[PDB]
Amino acid sequence: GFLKLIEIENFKSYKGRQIIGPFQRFTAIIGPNGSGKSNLMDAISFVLGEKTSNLRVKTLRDLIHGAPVGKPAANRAFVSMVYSEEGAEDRTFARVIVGGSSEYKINNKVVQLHEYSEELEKLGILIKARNFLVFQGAVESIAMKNPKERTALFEEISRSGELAQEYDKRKKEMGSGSLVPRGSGSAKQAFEQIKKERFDRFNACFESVATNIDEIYKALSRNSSAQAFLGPENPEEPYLDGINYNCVAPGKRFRPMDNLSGGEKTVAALALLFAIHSYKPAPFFVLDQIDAALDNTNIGKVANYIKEQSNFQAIVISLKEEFYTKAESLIGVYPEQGDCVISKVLTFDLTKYPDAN
Amino acid sequence: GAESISLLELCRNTNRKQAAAKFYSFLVLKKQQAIELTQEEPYSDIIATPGPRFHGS
Repeated sequence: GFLKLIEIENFKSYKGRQIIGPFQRFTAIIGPNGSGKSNLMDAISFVLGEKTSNLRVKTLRDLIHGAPVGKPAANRAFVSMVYSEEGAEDRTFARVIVGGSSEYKINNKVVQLHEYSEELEKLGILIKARNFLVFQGAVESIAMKNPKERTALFEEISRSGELAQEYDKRKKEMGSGSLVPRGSGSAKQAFEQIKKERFDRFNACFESVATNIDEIYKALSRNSSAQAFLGPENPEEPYLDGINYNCVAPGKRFRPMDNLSGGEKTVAALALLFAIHSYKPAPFFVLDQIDAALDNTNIGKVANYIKEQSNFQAIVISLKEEFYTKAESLIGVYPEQGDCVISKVLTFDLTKYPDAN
Repeated sequence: GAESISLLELCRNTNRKQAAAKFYSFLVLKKQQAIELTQEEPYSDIIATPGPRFHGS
């Protein structure tokens, strides 16, 4: 399915009730500095289950418009997502601030966070892995992360991490931690069996991503000389050590990885993001200023990949006309004068105009 | 000058990059309070009228 629109009421700078969108398959959010783009990113994170600590406030009630200056505009606020799927009625997922705590709703019926998260997971929206959302200043870190932290992402998406506690227990019961481990019989077999279960879960995900990433890095790079390799440091127990990620940039000789430019790291990060999607598809990606370090050549290749894929919807926030003029529609954010920053939006269809001369 | 400016009229016979730049300029002018903006429905025309601050050109 796809994200048809977002409805926001009195959330941070978005005073009153506002429709954001409707979205097309490739939509860009744009606007002058200070207009409220980052607050809109926060609203999307919020309705998709983000914890209050990651929303730049000390308490949930501070997300209500006007609260950071002692003048809250209401005793409630909400963000809602309308999710659409062919052959199905629209489904509305909402997070409402009432009484200083979150209330979750699906089609206006109240659900607990566990059920909200479970229903989002059935759509491909993983609110723990959060592989569908890239924040400003973060895209490069995806390609340059610690190998061990890359493993943790795969343990979360594959659910192999659900077995780590039993794995650790059986490993010690088998003698790990003794000077000379003496494993034999049932304790050793118990460990081998949970090791196999964790291995199988991990590799069901990892092998799929690792065997699809090269084509995607090529398809992004639009060049058969680019190469991408994903490999475990520990082939027998991939979940125990790091996941190595190395690339060869299109038409370039091999460089380590940290020696890549910001733009080259960005493309490597996107390749990994989209390779994960090839295994566990998300309905949409929200990409906040991922074009910051891209030159114009790479902006064109990234936009072309999105447009010749939109199996997913792309919602991007961009400061670069070279990128956002390749979207189907624009959501423009502007500020209104008031006691505090008020944000409002406009919508503009670019497909009405020739992209030519 | 006129009482109002239609963004869709301004963008007639423009290409995509030119149209996007006119849309972005409306956002900047609104931030500067050089114009007021109305849009009746999502994706309808966007109409500018004079704002409460003077502005050149």
